[PDB]
Amino acid sequence: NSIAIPTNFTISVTTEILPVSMTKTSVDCTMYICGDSTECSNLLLQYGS
Amino acid sequence: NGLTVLPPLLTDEMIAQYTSALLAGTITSGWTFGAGAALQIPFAMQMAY
Amino acid sequence: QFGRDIADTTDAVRDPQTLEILDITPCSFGGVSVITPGTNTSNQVAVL
Ligand SMILES: *[C@@H]1O[C@H](CO)[C@@H](O)[C@H](O)[C@H]1NC(C)=O
Ligand SMILES: *[C@@H]1O[C@H](CO)[C@@H](O)[C@H](O)[C@H]1NC(C)=O
Repeated sequence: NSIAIPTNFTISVTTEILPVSMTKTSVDCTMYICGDSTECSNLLLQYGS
Repeated sequence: NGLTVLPPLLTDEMIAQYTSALLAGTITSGWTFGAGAALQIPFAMQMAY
Repeated sequence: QFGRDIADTTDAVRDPQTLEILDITPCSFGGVSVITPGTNTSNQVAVL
């Protein structure tokens, strides 16, 4: 039969940081796998999609 | 090496024009601007609600 | 004599005759895009 009633309050501000997006990257597959080499572009062409 | 980073559709000066219109509605309208036409109400008299 | 890059691909060379230094910049300069309405709607397109 014993209760505890608050008598004075406290208004507090927190913070919360949330990621939303990330950098939009894009790689050029041919230019990376073998770039500036026409002798390799044909070889890569047959390797699939 | 063909690795490109594209820019976002929403610039960092347009984001600030949403999160300053999401912050002048809460102050002057409350929970109403997100549920229909915004209705003004004195700030004190909304904190008490 | 030879300058190799971070990816171990040569980029700076010493001329075998003039003993000078040259820099190599590969050039493909990619990244085209084709803004287009529906080909049904029209043919006009804009390159980016
Ligand atoms: C190499 O030969 C060319 C043509 O004979 C000449 O102009 C140049 O000075 C020579 N370089 C050296 C280092 O002998
Ligand atoms: C194609 O375009 C014509 C006229 O522009 C239109 O009547 C038709 O509904 C369109 N169909 C499709 C599948 O876009």
